[PDB]
Amino acid sequence: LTNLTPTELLANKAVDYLANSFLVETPMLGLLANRVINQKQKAIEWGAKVA
Amino acid sequence: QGVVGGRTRTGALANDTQGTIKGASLSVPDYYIKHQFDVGKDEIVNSDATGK
Repeated sequence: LTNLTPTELLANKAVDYLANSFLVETPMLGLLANRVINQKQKAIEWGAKVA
Repeated sequence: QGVVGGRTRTGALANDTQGTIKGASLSVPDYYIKHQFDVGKDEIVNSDATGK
């Protein structure tokens, strides 16, 4: 009965869920991620047609 | 250097000074000739990637 098996000894498993209800949407990053490119050099070189 | 004395054949056996070994002692100094540099880890991969 209740007095046996007390609260302290009743280590009850909880569902392995965190509820991280923060930042469901990274719009700009999500658009640019999966097309980010990591390069070994610290500067970004490219050609821009001007005329 | 030890000093040589003089005495006659039958002269009294006096005693004279002796060569003095003195203990000389240096030491590997407690002071280093270090030269050390904080090469940024970005300027390592960067320079390897774009290094003429």
